Amino acid sequence: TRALDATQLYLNEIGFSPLLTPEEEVHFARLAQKGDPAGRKRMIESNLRLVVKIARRYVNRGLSLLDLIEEGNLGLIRAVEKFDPERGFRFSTYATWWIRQTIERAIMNQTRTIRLPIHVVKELNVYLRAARELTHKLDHEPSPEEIANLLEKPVAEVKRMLGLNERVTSVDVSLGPDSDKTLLDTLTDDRPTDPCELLQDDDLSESIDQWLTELTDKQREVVIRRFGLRGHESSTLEEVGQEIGLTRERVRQIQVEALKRLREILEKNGLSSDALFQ
Amino acid sequence: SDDVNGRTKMYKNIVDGDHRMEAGMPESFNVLIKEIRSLGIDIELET
Amino acid sequence: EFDAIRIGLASPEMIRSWSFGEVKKPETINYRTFKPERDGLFCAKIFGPVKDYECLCGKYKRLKHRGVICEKCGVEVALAKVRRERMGHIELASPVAHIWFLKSLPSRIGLLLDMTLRDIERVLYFESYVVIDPGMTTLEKGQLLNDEQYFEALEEFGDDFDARMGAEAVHELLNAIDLEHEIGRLREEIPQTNSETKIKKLSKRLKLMEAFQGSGNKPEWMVLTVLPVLPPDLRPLVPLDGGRFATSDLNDLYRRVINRNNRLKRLLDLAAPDIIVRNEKRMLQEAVDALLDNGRRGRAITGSNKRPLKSLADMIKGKQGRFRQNLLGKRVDYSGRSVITVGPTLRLHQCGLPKKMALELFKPFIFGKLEGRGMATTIKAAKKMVERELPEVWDVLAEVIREHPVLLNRAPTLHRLGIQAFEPVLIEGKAIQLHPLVCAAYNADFDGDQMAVHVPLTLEAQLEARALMMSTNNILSPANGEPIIVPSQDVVMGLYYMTREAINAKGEGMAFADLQEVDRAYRSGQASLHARVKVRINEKIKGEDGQLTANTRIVDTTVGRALLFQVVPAGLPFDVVNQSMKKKAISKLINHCYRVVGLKDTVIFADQLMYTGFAYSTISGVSIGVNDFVIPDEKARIINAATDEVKEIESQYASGLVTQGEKYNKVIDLWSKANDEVSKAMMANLSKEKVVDREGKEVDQESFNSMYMMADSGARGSAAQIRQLAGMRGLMAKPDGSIIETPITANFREGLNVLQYFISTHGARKGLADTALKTANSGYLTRRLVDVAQDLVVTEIDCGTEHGLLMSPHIEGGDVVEPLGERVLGRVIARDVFKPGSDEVIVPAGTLIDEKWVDFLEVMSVDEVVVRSPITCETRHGICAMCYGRDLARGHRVNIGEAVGVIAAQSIGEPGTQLTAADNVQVKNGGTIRLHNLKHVVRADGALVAVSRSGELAVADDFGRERERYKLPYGAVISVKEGDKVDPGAIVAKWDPHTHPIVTEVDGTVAFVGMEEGITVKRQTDELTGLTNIEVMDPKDRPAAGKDIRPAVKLIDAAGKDLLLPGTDVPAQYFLPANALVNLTDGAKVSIGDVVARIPQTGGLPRVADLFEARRPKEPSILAEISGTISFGKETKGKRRLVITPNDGSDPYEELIPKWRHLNVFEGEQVNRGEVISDGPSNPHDILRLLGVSSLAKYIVNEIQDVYRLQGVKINDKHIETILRQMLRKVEVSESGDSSFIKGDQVELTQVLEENEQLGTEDKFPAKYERVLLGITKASLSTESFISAASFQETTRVLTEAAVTGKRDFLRGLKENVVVGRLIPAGTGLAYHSERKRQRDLG
Ligand SMILES: [Mg+2]
Ligand SMILES: [Zn+2]
Ligand SMILES: [Zn+2]
Repeated sequence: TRALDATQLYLNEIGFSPLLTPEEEVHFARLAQKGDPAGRKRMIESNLRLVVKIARRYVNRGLSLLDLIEEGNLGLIRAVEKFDPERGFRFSTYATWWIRQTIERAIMNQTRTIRLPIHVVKELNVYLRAARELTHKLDHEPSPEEIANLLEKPVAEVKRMLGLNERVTSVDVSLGPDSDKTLLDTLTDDRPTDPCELLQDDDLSESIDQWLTELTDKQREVVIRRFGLRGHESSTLEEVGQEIGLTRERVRQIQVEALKRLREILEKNGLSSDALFQ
Repeated sequence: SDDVNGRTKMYKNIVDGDHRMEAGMPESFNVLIKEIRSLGIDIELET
Repeated sequence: EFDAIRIGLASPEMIRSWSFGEVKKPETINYRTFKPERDGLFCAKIFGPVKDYECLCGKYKRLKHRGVICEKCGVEVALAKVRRERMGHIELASPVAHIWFLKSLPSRIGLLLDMTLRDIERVLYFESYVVIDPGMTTLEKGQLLNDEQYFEALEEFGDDFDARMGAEAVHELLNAIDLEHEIGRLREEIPQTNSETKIKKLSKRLKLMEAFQGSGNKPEWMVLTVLPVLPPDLRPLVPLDGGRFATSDLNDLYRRVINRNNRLKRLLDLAAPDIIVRNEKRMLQEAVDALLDNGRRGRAITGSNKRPLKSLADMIKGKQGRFRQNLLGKRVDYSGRSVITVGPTLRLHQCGLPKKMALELFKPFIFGKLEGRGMATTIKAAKKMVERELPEVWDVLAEVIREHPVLLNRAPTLHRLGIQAFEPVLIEGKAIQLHPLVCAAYNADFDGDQMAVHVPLTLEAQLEARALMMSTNNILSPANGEPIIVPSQDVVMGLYYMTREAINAKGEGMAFADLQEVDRAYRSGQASLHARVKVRINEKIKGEDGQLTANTRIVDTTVGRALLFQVVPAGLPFDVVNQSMKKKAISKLINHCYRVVGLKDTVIFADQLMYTGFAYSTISGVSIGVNDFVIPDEKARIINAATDEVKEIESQYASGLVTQGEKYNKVIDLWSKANDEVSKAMMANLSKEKVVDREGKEVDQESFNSMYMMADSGARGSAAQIRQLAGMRGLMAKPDGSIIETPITANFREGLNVLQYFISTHGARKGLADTALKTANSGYLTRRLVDVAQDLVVTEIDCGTEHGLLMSPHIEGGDVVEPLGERVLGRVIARDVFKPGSDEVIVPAGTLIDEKWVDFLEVMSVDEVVVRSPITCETRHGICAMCYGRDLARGHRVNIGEAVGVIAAQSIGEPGTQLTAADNVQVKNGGTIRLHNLKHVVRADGALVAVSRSGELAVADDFGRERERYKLPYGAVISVKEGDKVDPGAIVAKWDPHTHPIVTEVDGTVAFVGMEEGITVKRQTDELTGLTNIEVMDPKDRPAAGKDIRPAVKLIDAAGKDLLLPGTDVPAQYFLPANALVNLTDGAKVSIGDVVARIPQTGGLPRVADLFEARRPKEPSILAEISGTISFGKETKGKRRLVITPNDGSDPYEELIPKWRHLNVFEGEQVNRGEVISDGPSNPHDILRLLGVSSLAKYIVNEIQDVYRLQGVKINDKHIETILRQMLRKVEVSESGDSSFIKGDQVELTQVLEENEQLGTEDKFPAKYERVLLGITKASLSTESFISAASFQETTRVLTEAAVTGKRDFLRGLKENVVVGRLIPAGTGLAYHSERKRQRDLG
């Protein structure tokens, strides 16, 4: 029975690598520029001992140990493909900027559950660093209006920027010493979920269309044209009057007459609109 | 309890006056089907 | 509808059919706007729209088009419920291995690939290589490779060497498995190896390799490439107060895989080296491993926290503790709880209900009545009428409360009587007005208890709640025949004072015309409540069916007894009310009234008896005071006398002539003996605490004290609680296990001291610690019996066989405990019972026994009858209605469809919370001597010595079997002869309990052969020639030469010829055991019956739960394997060898007996298979194998019920034997031909195959079976269903076995339809499942 691990197996695989001297990397980088299959394999495998120390520097972050080392390897493959041997730059110094660039991109795009754009995530990096120094400088809690005066920013701008970091927490994790019920059984819906509320909207819809068919004949088609209660589309006064009535004031005179008639029906029926709207 | 269409259709039967007692389907078992099929194990109804 | 829920493998071609889109982007919602994005975990194109009938961009939002796809955004308009049905899929670039088939206890991949457990993870982690399809090479697919082994083998062979590593190697081995040809290699190498360890691993491989062929599941489907995702509504994203969201932990696991799956496709499109590819493939394996389960080896930690994330498989385990949501507590509507309140003005079928609760429970019923009447037009206007509290809403409310049985239940439900239906009555207040008599069934007192309510909506539920759940129907307890609706302490107090006898009273000696004159003379103030008068009544007897005769009898009873007869109906005589009407005397009257009259006249009689019990209890102002606790004047004489006797023991201990262990037992019994004298002097003074006079000087009668009436009537308390108030409390024992020597002389009236009260806190605090723990142990016992007895619903009316065990009353001790009228009450007769005469039959057909046939058996002297029990039935998957008894809530027989398996498990677990020398024998009742199964030799002097230990000396009465029955040990002296006259108090047997005698065969001389002077025998004497015998040596203290030597005293004649015993060829020679002494020397004539040598020699819940588990005890009892002569083998091997030499056929093997425990077996004695050899408890497994199947049911009933008998609870035997049927269901096999050698198959599967092979091609294919005993926890694991097995067992253990097998399981049973949600076949649901099965491929 041998030890089974993930981070331990990768550390032993990179240990069996040859040393990279300065007199040999100049020839390997020269052959990789022309294009060869053996040039990309020997150059990428010799620099595997460098990304392990750079990815381990960003400890206690959103990404794990294997997530930082694997993401840093993509920057090394792109560095050896865009290196300029004629410029005289060091092969190890040119790949350091590409290894550090790919690490910072994965933190601002894979740590939070909501992906933020790049042009707005850089503004929150300087706000967290400014709040860290001001935390120990004042020996108090970091106030939202205190950072606005130090950084010369309005109060309405700092309130939205500092409030963008929601720091969402889990739901299945229950609070308290005893885990008797999680947060899934304490939430409710915003729409109508009760059987009584779903029946009032259905019974009222079947009565509104029924009251219009029994109210009148000529006045029923005018209210249905203004408001699409029978499935028709809503139209304006000028659009509805252009095909019926041939006027803009004839369609409004019948509307007020039919409105006063339906007002008396709901009063004698028992709807009690004076008590509902109050 | 544990229904969507059964509770709404039963409330109309009480107001109408006749208890039809629709069958419906419990919501405690419909969630278990979606959680089992997402684990790589198949489940179906032969009927 | 649907049926036959099956489980199979998720094929990669089938997963694509369930999904509707491919999830590629990990982001879900935009930062600025709160809208999902395409190809996300919450996308609208893949799963569905967010709102009702609206797309994402808002182009199509009308309610006309039901199904349409927008041209701007590819989303189909639908409702909000479609988002819970549609799922997605993630197409991985590289395959990943499933973890459910790797880290489980049975390695489904290890035995299929012929690899080890640690080898599966060694290849998947890219550590070691493996070659596939080697062909004609030195290595094969079973061998492994390494870093240096793979490089050397490539340059050696070069060709025909295909090696892979990772998830592709296991997928390549599972593809070309060739299960059609691989089964031939297992069926040919199975009988070749005779090793038990090699045939066990090969039998498990054939059991699983054949499941993939019949079910159609390919072994390559265990590994997966594309995996489905959960619907987004099960992991919702709901905002909170302040713009903060709430993300589920299951979404984090899905986002981690997509972040690594996209990197794998990008890295493989640039010709990356093989070193960096293995690093990404190992991360994808851990990502999928952490998505299914979590906490075992991965233990992924989330951000800003330390608890591990709950995955999909962890969500099922975390769902109410590895259970389903249907099996746990479910929130239901139309309910409500409040404080209960007693109401004496309510009927037995109705209860009380507040007005404010009835408006909220019956809210949907008011809206339907207002619209049909015409007061409310729409449903919105009716809502404002019930919330305004108008004067017309109360008149329409009472219209639906008249006939609407509502349900009532308490928090703890331990029996079926906990949920009863009542008729609600609109009362004013905020409490539930409950009936006083029904409180005995709920077992609830009025101290702040809450009872929930339930309102059935469907009229189908209102009919089954009135005919079954009504309080008038369940008047009899389901445990025994005693009614559960009995007058309580308050009702029995008013009835006991009404029926009382007095010497002198006002109005004594007069006469009355009828019962109408007694009530008028009493209420007028001229007659006492209890006075000796004479009245003439017109009573009617219902002895004839359909005829009610009328008779006039002039009886002389009290005044109160004549008033109680008015409540009694005209179906009972006047003798039933002539007693004192105690609690136990009135529980038998209701049981007799319901049996001879009916149910309609019994409910009205139970209500009028409660009305006359409360009215007469208020007239007699009984009250307890300081003068009622009559302290006996002779109590100080016993305490002062015992105080002088204990000082004498302490005066002796100061010198030292008595040890500490002797004085402790000699003083703890003095206070126990003195406690009886105090209680005897108190009961003699409390009962005669009345002095009256009637034309005389002095006359004594029963006392009218308030404390005596509350103790003799059995209302509250017993005789053990009155001793703590009048006399001393006794010896308060410490909770450590020892009893405290210093007693408490003071009582509750005189006041306790400071040190005397501190001792009382020890037993009082230990009693409360066991009360809270009694609810967890009794609740756990009833939770295991219902899980094994859940599929035992009655389905057949009668089998047609005659197989039952004998029923005999308890003849133990001096008198009988339970007569035959109670054990055969309500049971059918198996065979035709015969008269004890020459040849006469009583029951010509053997029908059921009602209350009339019980007294009929008392006329004759019948004592042994056979009944059909459910433990010896013949049906398949059920229990016949004729084989079951009739002890139910009703008086008739059982019904077809009643779940008798659940009502039998609740009757045992309900009273669980109430649970925790002989040298000469004599007789009590004079009678004849009836011997059975015993053989002895009569001596010429008059004695009788029996050499058998199975002799039972039973006393017979003048008409048959008496109430006395004893057992005769081996080597006992019985001076009385068999078949003699009666003798009261005489001695019939005498033996030594310590010294074990050795029986002799015949008379003559004796010659000791095989005795070693120094190793085997050592002549030792005592002081002044105290003991001069032939003492043998010990087995361990012997030398090396006499280690295996064993002496044997041969019995021969005095003339010199060898003597032998008849029956056997070898003579009966007595052996010489260790620490034995020969009374007679060698060469002397010894008579028969003389001792050859001298060989000297917890209750409650832990006892009942241990017998149902059938666990092997620490010290079992070793029984004989077959009858025959017993002898000793070789004792030099460290253990004793016991061999049996029968007369018909001997056995080559011999059982080994250990030397740790004693052995009461004697050499040369005819042993049998019935009695035991070693002392101590007997294991239940040895009774079923050696004694029989009918004897095991008798031993369990006589042992489990004995624990309940010490407390006083009455449980019928039909419920104990019902659980025994399920434990004896599975049987073993000892002959091959159809299955393996050792397999546990049910008796229903073996009977359908044994009777089928008799009519076919080959009749010898059938094999025999043997019954085996299983515990209540082991028999519950044989459930064919997976939804009923995943409740108590592990979820990942049942689903994994059901997947690789592909067993299509049906919904038959009771526990299956609860999780699914269909009707239950038990009860009224039997007609639904019968019509469903009839119209299914049958016509
Ligand atoms: Mg209580
Ligand atoms: Zn759209
Ligand atoms: Zn049967």
